[PDB]
Amino acid sequence: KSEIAHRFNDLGEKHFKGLVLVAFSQYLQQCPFEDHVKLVNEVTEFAKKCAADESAENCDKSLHTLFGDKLCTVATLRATYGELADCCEKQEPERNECFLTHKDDHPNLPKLKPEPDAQCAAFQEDPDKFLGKYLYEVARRHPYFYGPELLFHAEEYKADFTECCPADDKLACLIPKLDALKERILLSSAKERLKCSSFQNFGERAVKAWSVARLSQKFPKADFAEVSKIVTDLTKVHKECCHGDLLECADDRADLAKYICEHQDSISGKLKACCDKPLLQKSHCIAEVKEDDLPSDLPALAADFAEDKEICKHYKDAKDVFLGTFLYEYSRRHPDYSVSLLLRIAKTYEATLEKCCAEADPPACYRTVFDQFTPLVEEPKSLVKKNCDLFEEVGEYDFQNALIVRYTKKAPQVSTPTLVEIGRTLGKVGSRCCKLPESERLPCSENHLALALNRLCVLHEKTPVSEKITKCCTDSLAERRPCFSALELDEGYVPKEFKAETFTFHADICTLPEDEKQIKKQSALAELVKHKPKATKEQLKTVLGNFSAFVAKCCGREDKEACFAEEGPKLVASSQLALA
Ligand SMILES: COc1ccc2cc([C@H](C)C(=O)O)ccc2c1
Ligand SMILES: COc1ccc2cc([C@H](C)C(=O)O)ccc2c1
Repeated sequence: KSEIAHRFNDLGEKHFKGLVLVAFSQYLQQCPFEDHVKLVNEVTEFAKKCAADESAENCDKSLHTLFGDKLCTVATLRATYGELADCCEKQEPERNECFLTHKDDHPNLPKLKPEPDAQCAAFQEDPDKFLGKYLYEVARRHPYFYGPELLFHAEEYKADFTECCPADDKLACLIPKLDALKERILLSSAKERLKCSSFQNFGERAVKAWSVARLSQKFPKADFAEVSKIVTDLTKVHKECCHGDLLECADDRADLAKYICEHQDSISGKLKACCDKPLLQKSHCIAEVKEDDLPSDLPALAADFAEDKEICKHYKDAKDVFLGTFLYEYSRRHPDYSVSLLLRIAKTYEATLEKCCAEADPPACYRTVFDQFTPLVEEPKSLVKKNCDLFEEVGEYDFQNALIVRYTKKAPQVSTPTLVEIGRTLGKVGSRCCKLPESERLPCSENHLALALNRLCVLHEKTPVSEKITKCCTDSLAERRPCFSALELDEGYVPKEFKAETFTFHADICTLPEDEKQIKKQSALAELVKHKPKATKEQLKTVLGNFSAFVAKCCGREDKEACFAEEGPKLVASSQLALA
């Protein structure tokens, strides 16, 4: 009826305003905070005026016409987003499509730094404005963040400041919390970007297959009917969020959380905890829920999926069902596999049937089908064991450095900040996954690599530089990791010209936190590879150890700058000799 009334009634003023603030920040990432808050109140007012009189003018326009109209009222649009004004000429959905495409995955804004005194200050004098700002800062940095999940984090962030602002020593309560939360924002953001990237680049059918694999591992006791239903509904939730439809996305999400809690007995014993919780906790808890124990009545699969003579007839009849069922069954018994491994096994199952059923004796052919999955399984298992050995041997920083070398060799045309960001994210896959019980390491590692590879692809979408990267990013979602693992030193590379200043250090580096010192060195390392692509990881490890030693020394000196100045250029030249 009035779609905007309806959502307002369903969501209530607070959340309504929340999600409307996020939406606007993510669509207009540059606008001062004040204008968004203003645009938000205006829509909220119209919403209220509509809830009271659904028959009133323009109350029956769709949401996107309404928000699209509000965004296009914003002043200096053509100075702030010269590229956006254009979308404003268009109708809907054309208009929305246009804003979407214009979203910025790397607006490269200032780092959100916890200034606890000035933040506790700002919080006390106005809690609503302080939290609203938080949503804006985060939304505009992560224009595809899972809308409703941000309202959830903003609660945590509120609890953070509520506990630490009266607390004794302020920063030491608050700074480990805000760092922890930031880590969760970044992972959360990555998980969602992969979902939306999957919608954009591979379509729903791919998003559903992913979801079937995953939800079956999590809910191995639910039947297939029940899995299909949730996947159907969840896909619709994320489709909407990814399309910028946040109010509908949230409303649909609450519906699904309620469905799931009505049925937790047919779904999972692990939901109990989640279901006893308030709305936003509940959804978050369901979203992040752990895998239930395997039922003791899992069916052998030989019979229907390898022995049956009718398989061909069954498969031809309705492929997507028979295959979905296969995927449901294989995944439910394999929480020890990664989602992409499962999706790879499903394409091989499928590929094997396409093949065998075309042959004169399909049953003699498809009978060994499960034995084709073996190589699929051991390849990633050994790749994880290998990288976990290396990691436990050399620790995060060196593991990252090995990854930054590996990736700069694979894609030397990518900018150093990106190679560094990625190599660093990749290395944190080790820290996270390698310490886990052994059978969890494969799924952790690959599911996490998916997130980081997709981040590389996303950046690469805005700034394309390498064809090998394009190919891996666009070929097959399921083959993405194996496609990247397979790249080697790009042989067509032309060593970047040497530029002394790049590798020249100064005293300023001395008062950066460790975290930031590393990035400085790690950038130099990428630069070392670009200029000398053929040097082995071992030569680079040694040369960088020298650079590290030189920095420690000079920063420790009475005269830091004469140290850097006298020692640097010598180390700069001799180090090229070691990279021959
Ligand atoms: C309902 O059966 C399916 C449907 C689509 C799929 C897609 C993929 C990967 C993600 C792809 O690259 O398209 C894998 C397995 C699938 C099984
Ligand atoms: C368990 O820890 C890891 C961490 C990073 C990894 C990166 C890669 C990439 C895809 C590569 O190109 O080799 C593979 C495996 C990995 C396992």
